[PDB]
Amino acid sequence: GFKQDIATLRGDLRTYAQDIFLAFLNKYPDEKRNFKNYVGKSDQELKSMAKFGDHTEKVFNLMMEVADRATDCVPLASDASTLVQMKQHSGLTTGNFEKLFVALVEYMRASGQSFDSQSWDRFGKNLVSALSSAGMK
Ligand code: HEM
Ligand SMILES: Cc1ccc(O)cc1
Repeated sequence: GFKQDIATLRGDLRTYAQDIFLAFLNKYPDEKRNFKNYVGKSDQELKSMAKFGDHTEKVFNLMMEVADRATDCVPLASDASTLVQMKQHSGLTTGNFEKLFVALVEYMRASGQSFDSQSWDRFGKNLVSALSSAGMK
């Protein structure tokens, strides 16, 4: 289930992180409004950009930590407040996070692997509820 999915994603995190984030940017092209350096670049070109690989993996690194600390797919309030208060997130609303978790769950449901797609769906909704509670618009 959810806990095994964290271990599976962590066992190949750079490539899962990049392919899920590319799924998100391709599904929601207007979301490049917060990613000006990613515009006018194919999937392969983005993969060759040092900060694309590094930033994307660091994001999924912390995402996996937030999931690991969660209970029944409900993140800690402290993790939610970190995500609201990060200066890198100053621009964001909960909608940005919903769209990311929509792309993550579609990625898992298209995988041949037995991802607990439903647990990840609840996690993204629970995370959006916690982000809202912690003061994200
Ligand atoms: C659970 C979800 C998320 C986690 C755990 C997370 C975590 C992080 C982390 C660790 C960084 C620092 C990266 C670095 O400096 O190497 C970061 C930066 C950033 N995050 Fe998030 N993030 C999440 C969701 C989002 C979403 C949905 C958006 C926008 C749609 C977003 C936009 C950004 C931006 C714009 C930066 C800074 C620019 C960049 O690193 O390219 N984040 N985030
Ligand atoms: C979600 C994300 C991915 C990459 C990045 O550079 C910033 C944010």
